[PDB]
Amino acid sequence: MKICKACSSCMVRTYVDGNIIFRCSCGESVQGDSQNLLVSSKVYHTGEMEDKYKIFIKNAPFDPTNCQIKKDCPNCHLDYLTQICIGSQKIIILVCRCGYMSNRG
Amino acid sequence: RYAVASYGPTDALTGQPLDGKRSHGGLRLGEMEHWVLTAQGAMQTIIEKSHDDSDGCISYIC
Amino acid sequence: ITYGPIETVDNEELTEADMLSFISAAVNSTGLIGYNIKSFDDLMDNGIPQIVKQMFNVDITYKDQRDHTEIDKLRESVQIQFNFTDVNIERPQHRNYSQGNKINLLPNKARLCGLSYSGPVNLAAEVILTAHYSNGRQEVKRASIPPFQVSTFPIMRGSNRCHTHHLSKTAKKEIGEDPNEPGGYFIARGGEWVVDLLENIRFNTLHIHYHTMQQGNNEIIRGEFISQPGGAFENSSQIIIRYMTTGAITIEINSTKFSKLRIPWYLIFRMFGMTGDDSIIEQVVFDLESNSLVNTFMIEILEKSIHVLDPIFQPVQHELNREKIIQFLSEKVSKFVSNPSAYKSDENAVQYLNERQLTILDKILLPHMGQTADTRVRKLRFLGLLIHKILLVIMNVFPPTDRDSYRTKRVHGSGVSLAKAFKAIFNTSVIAPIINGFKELLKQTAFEELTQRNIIEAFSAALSKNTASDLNRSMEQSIISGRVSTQSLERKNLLNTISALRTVNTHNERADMMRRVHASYPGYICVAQSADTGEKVGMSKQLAITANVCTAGEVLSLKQRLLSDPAIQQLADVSNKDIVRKGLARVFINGEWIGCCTNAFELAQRYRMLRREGKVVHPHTTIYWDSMVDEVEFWLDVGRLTRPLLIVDNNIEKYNQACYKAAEARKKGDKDWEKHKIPFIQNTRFTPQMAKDILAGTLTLEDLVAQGICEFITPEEAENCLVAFSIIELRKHKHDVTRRFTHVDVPQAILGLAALVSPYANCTQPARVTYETNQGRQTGGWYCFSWPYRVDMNRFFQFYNEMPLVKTIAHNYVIPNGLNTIVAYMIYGGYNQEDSVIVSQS
Amino acid sequence: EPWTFDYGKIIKTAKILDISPAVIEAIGAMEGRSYADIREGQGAPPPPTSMDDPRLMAVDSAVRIFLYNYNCLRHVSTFNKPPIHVERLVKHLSYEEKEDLEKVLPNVVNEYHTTFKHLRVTDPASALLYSIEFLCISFLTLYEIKEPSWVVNIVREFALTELNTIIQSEKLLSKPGAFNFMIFGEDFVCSGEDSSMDDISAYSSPGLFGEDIIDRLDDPFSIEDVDISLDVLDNLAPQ
Amino acid sequence: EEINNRLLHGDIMPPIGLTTHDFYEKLQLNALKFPDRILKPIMNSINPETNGLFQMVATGAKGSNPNMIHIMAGIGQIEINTQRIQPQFSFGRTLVYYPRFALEAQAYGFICNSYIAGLTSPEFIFGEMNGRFDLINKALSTSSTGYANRKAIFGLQSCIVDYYRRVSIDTRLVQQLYGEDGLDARQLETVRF
Amino acid sequence: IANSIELITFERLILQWHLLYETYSSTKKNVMYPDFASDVEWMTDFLENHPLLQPPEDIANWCIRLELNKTTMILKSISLESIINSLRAKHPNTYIMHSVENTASGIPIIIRIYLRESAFRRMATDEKIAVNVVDKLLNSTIRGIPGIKNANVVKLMRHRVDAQGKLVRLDNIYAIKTNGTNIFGAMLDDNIDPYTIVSSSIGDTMELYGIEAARQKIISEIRTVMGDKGPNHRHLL
Ligand SMILES: [Zn+2]
Ligand SMILES: [Zn+2]
Repeated sequence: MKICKACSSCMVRTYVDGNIIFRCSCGESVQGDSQNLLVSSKVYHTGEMEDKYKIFIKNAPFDPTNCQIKKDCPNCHLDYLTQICIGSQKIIILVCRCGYMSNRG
Repeated sequence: RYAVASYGPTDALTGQPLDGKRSHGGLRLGEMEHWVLTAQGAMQTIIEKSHDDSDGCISYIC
Repeated sequence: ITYGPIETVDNEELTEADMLSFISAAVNSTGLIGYNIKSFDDLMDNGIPQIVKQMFNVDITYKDQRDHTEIDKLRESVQIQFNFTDVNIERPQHRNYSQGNKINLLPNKARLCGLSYSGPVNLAAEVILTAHYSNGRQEVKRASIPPFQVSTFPIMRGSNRCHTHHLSKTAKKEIGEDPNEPGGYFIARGGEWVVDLLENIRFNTLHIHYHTMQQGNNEIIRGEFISQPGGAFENSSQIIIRYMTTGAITIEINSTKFSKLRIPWYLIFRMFGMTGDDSIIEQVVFDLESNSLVNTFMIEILEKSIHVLDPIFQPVQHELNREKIIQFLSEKVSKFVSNPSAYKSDENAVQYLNERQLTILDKILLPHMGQTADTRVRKLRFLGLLIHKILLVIMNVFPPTDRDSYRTKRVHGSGVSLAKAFKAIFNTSVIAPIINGFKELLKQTAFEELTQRNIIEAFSAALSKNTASDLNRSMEQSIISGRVSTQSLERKNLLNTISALRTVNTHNERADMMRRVHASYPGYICVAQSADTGEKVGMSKQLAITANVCTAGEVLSLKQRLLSDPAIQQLADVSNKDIVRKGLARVFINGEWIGCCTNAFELAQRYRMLRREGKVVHPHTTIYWDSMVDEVEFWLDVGRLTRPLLIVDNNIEKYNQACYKAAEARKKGDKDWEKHKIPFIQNTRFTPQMAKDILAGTLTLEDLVAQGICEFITPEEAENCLVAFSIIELRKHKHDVTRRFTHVDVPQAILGLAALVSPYANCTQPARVTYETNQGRQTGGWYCFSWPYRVDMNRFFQFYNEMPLVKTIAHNYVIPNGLNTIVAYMIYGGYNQEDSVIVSQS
Repeated sequence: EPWTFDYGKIIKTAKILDISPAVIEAIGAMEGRSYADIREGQGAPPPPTSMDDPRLMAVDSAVRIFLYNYNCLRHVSTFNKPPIHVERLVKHLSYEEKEDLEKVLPNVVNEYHTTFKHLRVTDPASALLYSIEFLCISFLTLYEIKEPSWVVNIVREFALTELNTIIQSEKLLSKPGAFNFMIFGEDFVCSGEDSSMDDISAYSSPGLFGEDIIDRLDDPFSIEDVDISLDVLDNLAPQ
Repeated sequence: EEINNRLLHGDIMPPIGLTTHDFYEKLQLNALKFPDRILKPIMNSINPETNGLFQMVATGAKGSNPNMIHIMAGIGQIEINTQRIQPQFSFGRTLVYYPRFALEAQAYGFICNSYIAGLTSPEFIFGEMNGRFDLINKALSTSSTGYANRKAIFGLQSCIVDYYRRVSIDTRLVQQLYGEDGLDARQLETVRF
Repeated sequence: IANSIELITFERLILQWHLLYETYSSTKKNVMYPDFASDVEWMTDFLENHPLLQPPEDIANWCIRLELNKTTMILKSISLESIINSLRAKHPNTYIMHSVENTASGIPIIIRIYLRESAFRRMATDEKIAVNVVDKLLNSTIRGIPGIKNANVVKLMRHRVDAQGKLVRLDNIYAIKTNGTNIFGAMLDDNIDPYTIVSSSIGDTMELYGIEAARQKIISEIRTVMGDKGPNHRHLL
């Protein structure tokens, strides 16, 4: 992402030649450097767990429809615990309304 | 239930009997019935039903 | 309004036969038919007047004059604005010679003579005509049409417009009708027609579907959005946000004023202002300072979308001047402009084009968020939210929308379908003749010659020599042929008539999935009733025994109440950066995103409690809280499928307090922490006394919803509920803290009326129940009690019928048709082989 | 460092543009009004009361158009084909002068974007007033440059023509004056509330998801290729 | 329940080629199969010399063993395309009657009750899903078979046995001999060599 | 043999890849991605360990960096040198550099593949054809017969003739059944009998074997689709 400092527009990369300089429709250039060297990336098994389900995992203790198990919560000693099964890996995450998280999210 | 004799209303266009019991004439030997009769090698029941008891005519070709 | 403690309720003697009483209470409250009658009544009371007055305002200018008189030589344009503001429907009348005696037409008389049960529509209009000369000359001619009627709209049987509205059963028998039938049908050319319930996608909801059909492979995920500015009769506008293989995110708006033109999203955003791409990206992704992976993915997608080219909108891709883009859209989408080079010299012409374009875009782009220029920024915020949701689905964070799910479906019946058919037919068969007649009298009569009287007969006579539709042949043709679901009223029996009135139709892997029993059917759609032969299987759904259809609630009252809440921060106060920073939860009413609450779950719980009280929030409102997205959605539109569900209350607060006290005792080391732990107790406040009262008639479902014993749960809210399928299961988990239900069901509520006729159905294979529902609607019997007066075709009347020896609750509302035959299950000569029966000749 | 609105700069800008200050102060606020109404200053909508007011977006768009055109002017040497206005303005300059334009013309964008966003989130009315004040400041500080002479002439012509086109566009967005509707080549002219010619095909609401998509293959539920008659379809019943 | 407990501790390691979810589904499908022992209680309560239903089933007159087991003992696991009921109701819910991320076997179509014992409401809903799937397939049968059959018929109809017992189109050969033996299909008997 | 015959593509041996606009012609200073600057400690150790493959001068300024997941690296048991030789053989337009298979279990194996000037021989943007190059590298076949998605050992039920002439039916015979048909690769492989290759696809039988084998394959496919209570064999004929 790179926005023109003048007209706030998207800046094309246009890698020429050993260095990257950004071109706007208005002509301004910003001299991208060091970090801007990356072009594209792809890491496998990424985009889930601690970012995809953060809202859902946060709201799970207060959702009445979530299955609950008979496990003591270490933080608040509540007898019951909210149990979640996430993804193809079937990762079991135990949450609580106190704030306990089972260190799985 | 329906039963038709050899006479009844015939289509103005094709000369075939009308459709169903309501039109006082019809009932159909569709594609499948012709396939079955041919598979049995009938070709005299097919002649009778499709020509004599249907739009039968004698064309003339020069 | 606190309630009695749930620990003190006594329900151990509450059996299933008592829950059947609650089912009976629900059926009696809904009436099992009244939804269509009340929908049609609401139509003719509030919708049709609004449809004619608000939605039908005419403003058209013609350009053709006669070169004889100098006034006719200095004149080129004449602009006419006429709008009707007076309208009513009165009960059908019979007059023989169409006037004179004006006697009341009776339904049996209409059926006997092949007549139509139609009533006249009296209309009055204010007609304003102006002629625009050259050199800035203008005069105005105003005419007030007296209230007149040229129309007859078909009237349903049973509505207040029907003469049998409040007639007693004896008086119904005198008038020659059927005392027991509820009505719900239209008597057209001697035949009775029932407008069925049509299932439609939910309006003001973003429907996202992958295009994995793999045809026209250039396209990717498409998220469409039907926007309705208000009630169900309003003129809805659809926007389609398409993601393409080329990387382009194009927005196509389909509406009456303008349809079928794919536009890049940044263009639509920047003709409203905020032409800075940074601001557009911030609107879509709600934040730019956060890096994340979600934000990075959307940001790169949007960068590619803006950077890539477009074939049709080439000149304005980089145009940062909103006026040029507005003019481009105006000349590309507005009709009557065949000379692009003509207007290039006039300033006033360009000004008029821009004004009309802004007006149509304001009325067309997300009208449900407002229809005035002051709400364009919030429209852009909502459009950014829609694009964010679609791209969020693209990242596989969310799955596509569930086409078959009934969370996002509405059953539109009688009122809505006839409303839309009426608006289209009225438009054509009134405006087109009136406009053509005005144009003809313009071509002939001198304009300044027209006096106030002359315009009056100009308007009345033009809509007098009309035989194309007359609105009556057209409405009858729509009702017979059928977005108006129709079905010839098949009078096989009373159950057939009722089931026809309860049939839900679709009118649309798609062939297979759309016929299965979806998991959202239980309680609202009969899981058993369906067709048996051919493509009809799963096509005609049936309402469950207790499910009804809601009417349009107090949208404005609830919206004002929400906007007055301290915990709801309106859209003006909170920006997208403030939404992401504080994790604020959006609030929606009828899909109109207003406000943002700090805690969505708390707001939903509080408003659910308030609805349970019933004084301040109507019981029929839907309060759905999405835990995945942290949103609270309030729904009050028509077509929702509510059913009454008994409310389960527990003591989770007291249980938690006791658990914490036991925890503190354990921390102090005392071994007697056991005495400080209490058992979890959950129960419904339904007692056998209420069951007996329900059977005794002293208690109805209204008294139950008032007391907070039960509540109405829509599929949207049903996704937020954990229901115990029977009081037996609630009793089994009466002390289980791992099964805290929110409602308790009555198992008979999942079957329809025809399916319930099968005795011991759950012991039978369910497919057999389905063929029973098919066969229960075909049995001969007492189909109508006025048969000697009617002239029926292919109708069988069976002299003798018996109540089944093993009856079901379905016979409390329909008349049994069949005898209690003594049947021997045996082989007797092989004459009953392969689904044959040996009948006693005696 | 604080900021306050200075109406004197707006008045000076209006005098230089020989139009009333009511026009300059009403940028992005003349929708639904005629220009004669704008000049007199009456019917001016109140100062914006919330961050959602489209007036702030409109005036920011105006300032952004000004800055974009000025940036095209600054970097003309880097364009293979500059737009019409700059080409008309810079056609007499030398290639060395064109390159030196990047060095001579001031960077007038300043901290406009960030502080405008801060004001808009914090106070809408002051944000609109500051947008108009910044537009005026930029136009005059480009106009009132003094050295050298050639850049002075070029920048004065640029500022005049671009502010003129900004005001002209804003007037185009305003309500049209009286005129004959004959320009559009048809026997009739519609309106923004034309319920007469309205696509009734959309009155029948698109209550289905995939309507535009067309399926041509044989429906896998029809009897189109099977051959059975009515009351004989009962043989296709279950079992 | 033991499989679920192993899932609770993350003890289930899928083989390569299957994810943890698909392996868990396969394991639960295998674990909930009805053992052949189930015939013992049915046959203990049946008098085969006089039970009409059993005599119909055993002699092949009508019905099958699964019908008898469903009627008397228990339905067991409901399968829609060789898998349990997928949570279509919501994110992780098979039905409104069961909690999200439910792990009991009943939530995914396991019917503990037999037909004679009576099915509860969610068991009936699952049975209705299975039955409606069967009805949909039966309705698809006529249409799809008709399409394929007409295409095949028009492909093959011109193949007629000639006077050499070759199958020929017009005059062009399709077969040197009809079945490569020249025999009618109605005149064949199976005999051991 | 089933594991050997299974196709193993490069994308399956990688946990993450990054396309970078940097070069390593050495000599000059560096100019490196910040988070990847730590690589120098083994970038120079590679030149020390592999002095026969010095960076060519015609290296472009387009590098793509790969991290190999050791868990699936040892699960399928591919030597890193085999991967590097397959990449180098299948691509002469790139200069492969790699870390050392130290088996440290804590530091991942990194492969930096630098585009060469000859690769940018195409009418298309340099970045776009570089992005095509990385995708082609991720698709390159490393091991196994191409098009063989899977391979599973299934015991077969077969007849054999004994020395006494008895026709004994053997159940101990083991062979593998794959997903995806590539008969040609199966004939090429020596661990697999070339003369007893059976493929479910009519097209590959038609192309490889001929029309008589295609006819027999049509009969076999129609027969296995028919089921148990199928029609007579003469109708399939
Ligand atoms: Zn720029
Ligand atoms: Zn806790």
